[PDB]
Amino acid sequence: MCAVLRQPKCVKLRALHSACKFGVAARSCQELLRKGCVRFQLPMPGSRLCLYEDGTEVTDDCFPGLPNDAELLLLTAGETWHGYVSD
Amino acid sequence: MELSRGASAPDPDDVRPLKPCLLRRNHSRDQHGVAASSLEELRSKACELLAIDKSLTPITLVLAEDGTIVDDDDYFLCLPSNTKFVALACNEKWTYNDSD
Repeated sequence: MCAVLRQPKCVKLRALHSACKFGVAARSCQELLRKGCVRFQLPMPGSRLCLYEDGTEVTDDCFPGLPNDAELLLLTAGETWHGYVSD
Repeated sequence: MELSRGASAPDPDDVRPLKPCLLRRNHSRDQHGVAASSLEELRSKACELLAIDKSLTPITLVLAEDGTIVDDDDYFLCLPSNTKFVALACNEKWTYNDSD
């Protein structure tokens, strides 16, 4: 199944201790998941991501649910992102 | 080219209509207007304009405004025909420096 999208999605791959991120887009939520795991070395199964807005776990099934440039933070199966706290 | 091409037939007109980005090399407050559609086109221009030797690659294009690394070619063509692209040939100072 190759669902044809209307426009290339957009997201920002930000790491936790990298002090930087990887802005990249694509017409396939899955395609982005790979490039991110290739530049950050983070497999989908043994490694996922979490919205940097509220620490929302994101993967290849809940990534497209986010708008364009989705703050995708790096999160392996072991650490969790507290979430943009205001304390 | 007179063939009516505004949406029908492949080779659309909005296929990266040249993106005149402004490349800048750290240690030198000098921006350069470079018309490039796909990243490959921009990168090269930044190499001949900033002299990014191939020994400094992989180069890192981080936006001077935000600093997001642009190591792709599907999200850096959205900005208007003009953006501050800080070229970092694995040497130029980064646009972050713990500046959170």
